[PDB]
Amino acid sequence: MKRIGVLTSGGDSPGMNAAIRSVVRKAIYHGVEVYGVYHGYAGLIAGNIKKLEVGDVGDIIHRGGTILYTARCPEFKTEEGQKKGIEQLKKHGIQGLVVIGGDGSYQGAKKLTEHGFPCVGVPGTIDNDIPGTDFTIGFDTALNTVIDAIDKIRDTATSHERTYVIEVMGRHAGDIALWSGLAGGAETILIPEADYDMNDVIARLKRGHERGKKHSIIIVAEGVGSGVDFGRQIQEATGFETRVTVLGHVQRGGSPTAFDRVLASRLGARAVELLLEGKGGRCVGIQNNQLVDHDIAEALANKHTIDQRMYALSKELSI
Amino acid sequence: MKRIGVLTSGGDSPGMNAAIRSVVRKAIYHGVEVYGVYHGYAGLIAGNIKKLEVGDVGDIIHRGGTILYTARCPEFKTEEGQKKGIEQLKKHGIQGLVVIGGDGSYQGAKKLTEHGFPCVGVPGTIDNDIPGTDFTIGFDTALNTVIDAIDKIRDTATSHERTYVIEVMGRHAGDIALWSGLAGGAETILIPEADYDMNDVIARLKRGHERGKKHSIIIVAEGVGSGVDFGRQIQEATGFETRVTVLGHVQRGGSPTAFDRVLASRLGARAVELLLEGKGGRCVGIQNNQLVDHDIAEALANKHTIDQRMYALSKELSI
Amino acid sequence: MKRIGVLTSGGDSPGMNAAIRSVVRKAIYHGVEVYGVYHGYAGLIAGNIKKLEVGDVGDIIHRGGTILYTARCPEFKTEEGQKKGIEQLKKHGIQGLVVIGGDGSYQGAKKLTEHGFPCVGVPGTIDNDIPGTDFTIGFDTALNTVIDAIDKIRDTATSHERTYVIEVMGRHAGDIALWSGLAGGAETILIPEADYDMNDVIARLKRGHERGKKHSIIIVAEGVGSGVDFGRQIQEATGFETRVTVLGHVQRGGSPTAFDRVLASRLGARAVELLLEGKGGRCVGIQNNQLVDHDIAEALANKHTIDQRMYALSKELSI
Amino acid sequence: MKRIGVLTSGGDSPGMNAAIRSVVRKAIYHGVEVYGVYHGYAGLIAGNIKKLEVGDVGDIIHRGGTILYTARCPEFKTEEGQKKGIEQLKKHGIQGLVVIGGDGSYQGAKKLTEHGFPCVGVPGTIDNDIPGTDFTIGFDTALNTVIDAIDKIRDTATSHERTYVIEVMGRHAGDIALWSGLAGGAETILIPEADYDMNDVIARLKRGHERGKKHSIIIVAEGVGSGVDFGRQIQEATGFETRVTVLGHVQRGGSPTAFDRVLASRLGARAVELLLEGKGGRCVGIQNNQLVDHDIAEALANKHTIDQRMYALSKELSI
Ligand SMILES: Nc1ncnc2c1ncn2[C@@H]1O[C@H](COP(=O)(O)OP(=O)(O)O)[C@@H](O)[C@H]1O
Ligand SMILES: Nc1ncnc2c1ncn2[C@@H]1O[C@H](COP(=O)(O)OP(=O)(O)O)[C@@H](O)[C@H]1O
Ligand SMILES: Nc1ncnc2c1ncn2[C@@H]1O[C@H](COP(=O)(O)OP(=O)(O)O)[C@@H](O)[C@H]1O
Ligand SMILES: Nc1ncnc2c1ncn2[C@@H]1O[C@H](COP(=O)(O)OP(=O)(O)O)[C@@H](O)[C@H]1O
Ligand SMILES: Nc1ncnc2c1ncn2[C@@H]1O[C@H](COP(=O)(O)OP(=O)(O)O)[C@@H](O)[C@H]1O
Ligand SMILES: Nc1ncnc2c1ncn2[C@@H]1O[C@H](COP(=O)(O)OP(=O)(O)O)[C@@H](O)[C@H]1O
Ligand SMILES: Nc1ncnc2c1ncn2[C@@H]1O[C@H](COP(=O)(O)OP(=O)(O)O)[C@@H](O)[C@H]1O
Ligand SMILES: Nc1ncnc2c1ncn2[C@@H]1O[C@H](COP(=O)(O)OP(=O)(O)O)[C@@H](O)[C@H]1O
Ligand SMILES: O=P(O)(O)OC[C@H]1O[C@](O)(CO)[C@@H](O)[C@@H]1O
Ligand SMILES: O=P(O)(O)OC[C@H]1O[C@](O)(CO)[C@@H](O)[C@@H]1O
Ligand SMILES: O=P(O)(O)OC[C@H]1O[C@](O)(CO)[C@@H](O)[C@@H]1O
Ligand SMILES: O=P(O)(O)OC[C@H]1O[C@](O)(CO)[C@@H](O)[C@@H]1O
Ligand SMILES: [Mg+2]
Ligand SMILES: [Mg+2]
Ligand SMILES: [Mg+2]
Ligand SMILES: [Mg+2]
Ligand SMILES: [Mg+2]
Ligand SMILES: [Mg+2]
Ligand SMILES: [Mg+2]
Ligand SMILES: [Mg+2]
Repeated sequence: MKRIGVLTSGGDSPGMNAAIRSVVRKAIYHGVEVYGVYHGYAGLIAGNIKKLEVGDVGDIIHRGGTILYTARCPEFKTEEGQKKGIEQLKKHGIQGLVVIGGDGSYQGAKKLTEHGFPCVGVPGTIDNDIPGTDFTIGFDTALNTVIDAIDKIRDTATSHERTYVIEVMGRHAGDIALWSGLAGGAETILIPEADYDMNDVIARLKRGHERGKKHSIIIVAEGVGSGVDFGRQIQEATGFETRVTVLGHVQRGGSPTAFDRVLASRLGARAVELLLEGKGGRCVGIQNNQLVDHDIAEALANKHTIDQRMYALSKELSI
Repeated sequence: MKRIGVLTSGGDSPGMNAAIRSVVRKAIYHGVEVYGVYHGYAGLIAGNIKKLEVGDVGDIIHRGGTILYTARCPEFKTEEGQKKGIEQLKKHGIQGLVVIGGDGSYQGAKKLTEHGFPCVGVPGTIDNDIPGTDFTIGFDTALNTVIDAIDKIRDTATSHERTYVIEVMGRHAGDIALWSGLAGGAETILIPEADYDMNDVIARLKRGHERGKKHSIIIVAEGVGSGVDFGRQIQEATGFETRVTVLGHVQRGGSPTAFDRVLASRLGARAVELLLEGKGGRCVGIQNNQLVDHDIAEALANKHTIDQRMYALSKELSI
Repeated sequence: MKRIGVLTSGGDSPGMNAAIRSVVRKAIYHGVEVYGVYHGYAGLIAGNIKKLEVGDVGDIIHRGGTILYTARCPEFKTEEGQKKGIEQLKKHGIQGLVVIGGDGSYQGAKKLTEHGFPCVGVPGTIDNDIPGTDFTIGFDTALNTVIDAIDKIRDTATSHERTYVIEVMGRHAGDIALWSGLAGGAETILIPEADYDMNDVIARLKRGHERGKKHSIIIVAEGVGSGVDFGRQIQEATGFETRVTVLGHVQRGGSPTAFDRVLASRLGARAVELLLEGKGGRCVGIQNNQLVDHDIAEALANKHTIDQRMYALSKELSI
Repeated sequence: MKRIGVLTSGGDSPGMNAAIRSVVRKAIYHGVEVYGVYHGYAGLIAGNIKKLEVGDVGDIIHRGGTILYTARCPEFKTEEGQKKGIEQLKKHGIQGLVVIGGDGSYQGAKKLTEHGFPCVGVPGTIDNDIPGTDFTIGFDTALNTVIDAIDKIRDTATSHERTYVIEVMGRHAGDIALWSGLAGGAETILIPEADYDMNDVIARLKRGHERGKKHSIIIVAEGVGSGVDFGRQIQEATGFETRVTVLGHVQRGGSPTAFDRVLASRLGARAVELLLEGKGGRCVGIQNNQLVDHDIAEALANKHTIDQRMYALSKELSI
């Protein structure tokens, strides 16, 4: 092909720009021209497309968010929608599409190949809940953002000998909470994928307190419930002075981490290598520390799980 | 004197340890011995006092929180309380007291001099709401913590073209929100000390949006009300996709900033110079960029204000 | 006036962009139009001038360096040079000039007023060696960059029980080294403005070692000499395993600190208030915690000094 | 077994403490008791051994360096040395040994099993040059330290349109330089494991300059030669204003990254699981994203390589 497109959809993640940057550079090295779609699917339909030159991606490697923006397009679910967007691609002479984003987003990449547009999905979410990849672009970054918070909370919490319930993102996945909790020396990690017993959780807290622990840190994936309900519950049952912190969206921004920058680079490139080689309908990732690619349709069938053994470890080191 | 005490009271702040460290080193340089009171006023009464050696304060300069801990002692308000604590000092042969903390805390330093115990207050709060000082120990740190958050929020907010209401600490003071808002390129700063008109606030937001601004950042000092109420209000009136972030206690911890480290050092030292020179009942600070000291009783009479001109500036650069 | 110019000269500093941003916003609020000079004096002559619109300064507040670039123009020392540049201003209809930069730079602002061009200097250097100001834009940032280094060096140095000689910037001023050394718990601070005796320096190191200190940290302002010579000297005399680190230019970049962001904002604004009020030939600053302005010619006469008492403190807390 | 030892040898790395912490907690969970050896091999001989209690490892997770210290013991190469140390273990009733460190260090773990002391090596180096593992504890941290530097250098370098030669650690491995260079948008990466042609390197720089690039960033692994020689060489051949930065030991310290914290946790635990299960003479690691363990003797036979394809990528995205 001679012309490809690139867009960002779903929630933004740190590292989207390094991704955009490798697609752009990878394609040009190869003499292919790159077009940017602004506002994701929404601007695909609206024809918000501009050519990206070698230098338009200069000085974005270290930046958070996405320079192409992102938007929610519920009109792309529609036949008409996929038609209108498909028209826009042709009007511009764009033959392939690199889509960096979530699972919601991969679904649209799929619908596009089915109508003849070769697309490759690049996993961009802070959640790490994308099949076909061990790691998603932006997860490392979010992790470091969270332990940055925990580190701070531990200082205040030691000072006043208090218990903190910290609510982290990851709507349906416990990755953030699990790796965070571990890296942060947390005393409890409540994730979606594991059963917890509130009485055992309490027993364990009490026992650590008695054994002379100054603070207590509890990580709750938003996926489980609210930081406020667990705070309430725990304070009632232990009589310990409790506080709740909802990190929120700070999790979503920042200058991506080295890993995130390398990961995004490598995957965004790889995505281009596939469009050129005529592959299409695939999604890229990293598995067992190697670059892999799947069929979107089949990677989507698959389910997201965590290392249950890591969760155990959590429980053993928290003594 | 030959023996002094040092304690931390009120909410902990980044830089308390560098403070503790200068009191300890300053006193020993001078051949005076230093005693630590653990758990603030509460442990004063309980006699939780240990001698601090030159090296006990080694490797704390860069740390957040307070190695002496802090506690709320509502029994120190009481005559008996001040008696019991006064007894504990004598039992240990402690003649002077450096108290690092809030205004609540300065009140107790006052009650102590009145019963004959020379005390000097060291302003330790992230709030910056202590009379006699331009700057309180830990404020610089909190500031940097907050703009760290704003920086991140701006990335996500630009990405999705959204409006963010960010709630910062400072119970009755607008310092955090004001300096933050300014350093952060915020579009609105709602502080306690200034009147705001919600209709004007709205008008100004709308006008920036129209003039092509991608995101919108609103800083609300907890002192004004809730980030959630302003979010609600603003979304209703503009129809802009809004999100709210409550930074909370991350504001309170972390490795203190260079300024905070210098400030704490200089003030903690100065406090010792006063106890030795027999001054007592005073509080230290920095005014017009010089070390000053006041009478606690008179500095407390005084009121905390902000630079209203800085607030204006806020409004002019936000166009 | 209706049209002003703005430029950055000398070595770049973190906070130049927040400066540029307040000049730009301050001027427009006032209905004045702002022109940017690229490449400092050099591009003034070459006529590298572009109009700056309200949004061209959007999203630069948190960034390091200067979006207008900077260059060394030894042709501006020349009559012809100042003529050619003066011509360029007129050709564009620019009546005033905000110059953000060093002392070298202030000299040119001076030469410009003398030929009739109202100019105001904004102190932008990481060195803090500019008369008329307590603090220069970028100094807070450099400070935090350095203690960030020290913090790291302390970890490795404790680990292996070693002595580190750390060379910091500040060509003729000891500010960086002094505040750094203090905030960093350094054992020695060699600055230009103070006499040191290498034998005493040695004695003091030895004595701390014996008293059980694991590491040893020595800060040397480049202004004094080389980190390598002091390393050599010290190792020879103590037999302690020594290492040298030259921080270099990392000191010069980064996302400016809250203070730096506020300071730059306030000063860049103030500079505009002066051009409008017809003042000219002045330089802005912060003194005794208040915005002040001087005559460039007289502020330049003045000399840069440090708080000698802060240096003493250094020596007392280092026991 | 009922009693194990743990020590840190070689150059310290961020994450050693999280390692120490999992060995300590993992062993106690299991009812085994843990002994700490201070000063690595050197203190093994000298009998510098103290029992580690559950709480002695509290509040070290987020810290750099090693709380057990490290030292170079050239007397441990010696039969006598291994005898004396072996004696010390027995004198204390220590049956197993977890050794966290470099390859030099793994060699001693080997010599110890051969004389009957079960030992497991934990890869702790910032270099990433340890066989049996994809990743070594502390590498992620060093990486982030370096791109932190690059980010800063890019600001100053863009400002003045200059070329920077940045020298990074990794004595014989190009990992730091390679991942750094990539994550940092570097224009050249000179590593040991790849051939470079200085004329091509020059050609490529010139070509980027002409194509309008403001700065230029060159990463040189110390393993290749000196930042100063490449600076010299490059400046001579391009006439571009060049600067050199030697990051040095800042690479070695800091609060470990989330990955480093998880990695160290998981590996330090695993090491204990092996001593209990009677395995011995093994080394742990992570391969293809899974915990693996090897025979020290055989993992040492193996050689350290990099992803040559990642190096290519480097070259393609740098256009
Ligand atoms: N064509 C161009 N016009 C203006 N600036 C450019 C151009 N190409 C590159 N730059 C800038 O030069 C610097 C180095 O460029 P480049 O190597 O391509 O960027 P990066 O390392 O971010 O990919 C960056 O600030 C970049 O944005
Ligand atoms: N079945 C679908 N067909 C086409 N596009 C879809 C489909 N599902 C989602 N998308 C597209 O992807 C955009 C991003 O999807 P969304 O679910 O909101 O992302 P996320 O799951 O990451 O939140 C959608 O709004 C829409 O345009
Ligand atoms: N008496 C001591 N025993 C153990 N460690 C000590 C002792 N004195 C100092 N240290 C350690 O040596 C290092 C340097 O000491 P010092 O200069 O006094 O600390 P700081 O710079 O934090 O004030 C730090 O890790 C400190 O904690
Ligand atoms: N009037 C008082 N007399 C004695 N001690 C007091 C008085 N007011 C406050 N304090 C002491 O200082 C502690 C810290 O006071 P507090 O108000 O809670 O701090 P803050 O105002 O910073 O929250 C109190 O709990 C108490 O022991
Ligand atoms: N006219 C414009 N065109 C494009 N982007 C703009 C424009 N004006 C503002 N923006 C962007 O909108 C966001 C908020 O704008 P603004 O408040 O003016 O910036 P800042 O807070 O940095 O001064 C930033 O990303 C800014 O760069
Ligand atoms: N006497 C002078 N007359 C005019 N311009 C001058 C004079 N001295 C310096 N400058 C201008 O300012 C630029 C910045 O000066 P320079 O000394 O290099 O900055 P710094 O002192 O901060 O390094 C100079 O190269 C030159 O154009
Ligand atoms: N026995 C103890 N004595 C004193 N402080 C302790 C003790 N046990 C734990 N702590 C402190 O309590 C806090 C929480 O403890 P812990 O969960 O064991 O630490 P971490 O999360 O670092 O492993 C930390 O500051 C820790 O150092
Ligand atoms: N052949 C060996 N036998 C025993 N111990 C050894 C051997 N080689 C190295 N060591 C031990 O490990 C310590 C750490 O080794 P060293 O090579 O200096 O670490 P690194 O290679 O990581 O620098 C040595 O000083 C020594 O006690
Ligand atoms: O950004 P929104 O629409 O508020 O949604 C928040 C969600 O986005 C994420 O931050 C990123 O996918 C999730 O963890 C979180 O539940
Ligand atoms: O720490 P607590 O008891 O929750 O109180 C929170 C208060 O403490 C501070 O963080 C520090 O004084 C205030 O800004 C805030 O209102
Ligand atoms: O940037 P150059 O030309 O190498 O000069 C380095 C000088 O610039 C500064 O970093 C900033 O003025 C000084 O501390 C240092 O001596
Ligand atoms: O710490 P030393 O003895 O100066 O040795 C420096 C070496 O240690 C490391 O920093 C860590 O192994 C290497 O990259 C570097 O060559
Ligand atoms: Mg969705
Ligand atoms: Mg814990
Ligand atoms: Mg109170
Ligand atoms: Mg703004
Ligand atoms: Mg000069
Ligand atoms: Mg020290
Ligand atoms: Mg060796
Ligand atoms: Mg580049």
